[PDB]
Amino acid sequence: QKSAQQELKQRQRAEIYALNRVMTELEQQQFD
Amino acid sequence: FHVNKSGFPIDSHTWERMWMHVAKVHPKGGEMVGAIRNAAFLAKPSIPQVPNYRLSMTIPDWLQAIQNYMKTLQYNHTGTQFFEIRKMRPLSGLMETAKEMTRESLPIKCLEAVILGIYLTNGQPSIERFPISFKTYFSGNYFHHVVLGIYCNGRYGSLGMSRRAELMDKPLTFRTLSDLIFDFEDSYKKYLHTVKKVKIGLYVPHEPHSFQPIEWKQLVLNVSKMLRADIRKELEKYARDMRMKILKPA
Repeated sequence: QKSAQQELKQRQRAEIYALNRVMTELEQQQFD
Repeated sequence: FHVNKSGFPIDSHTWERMWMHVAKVHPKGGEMVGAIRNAAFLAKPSIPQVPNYRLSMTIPDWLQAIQNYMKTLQYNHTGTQFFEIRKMRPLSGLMETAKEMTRESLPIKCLEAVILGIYLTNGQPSIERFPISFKTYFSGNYFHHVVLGIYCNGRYGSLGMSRRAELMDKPLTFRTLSDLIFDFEDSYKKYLHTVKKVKIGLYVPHEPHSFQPIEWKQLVLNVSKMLRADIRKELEKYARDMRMKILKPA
């Protein structure tokens, strides 16, 4: 029930944080 | 550009718009997105512990503790701000959004950090908190940014989050409010930004259940049209008024 919502929040967190690393490394190449 | 108004588990229209955005800005684009969304498995990122005030911390230790929590949540480069802050809501609701930030543990941007900074200093009555907002010019367009001014035991400082390390926290070492603002100004100089407009609020109440909103615009200065001596004149006048605790919201 609240099973799929908590698994989905957890994968979205992992995806957001994957994406945040690549975006952070990108914004430094542009800045440099 | 985009803000998440759909809660947590982010809805699909907001989810796709995040990815669609990032595929444009990134050179690798559709490949870099494919690699994340389709990965069979991904490491669960560690969840930083919400900082707790200990009897062995000084006020500087606490503000560094709070600031380090914010640095660990990480600045949000995804293009989609994850918590909605309605600037003009009563503190009570902003306070709840702050709790939600510590539960969901995602990246944050400048305004979210200020709300969260208020939340984590609400239990220390000797720390006064007031917002500081800048409007800036860089190579064509205007930029807005906000930090949390801190006043404590005769010294000024700040908490916040920014893309740049020099536009966030400032140690509690500035003897006047003018000195702190001028340090932000010179920090902005290093990135070719011209400071157009500086906005300073009132002290924020310490009661987490307050019905009144945040005053963001008590003092407003078009510093690009002003010489140094007149900016300092007005900030010191206003900072004296803050500490004498006499002011009524604008």
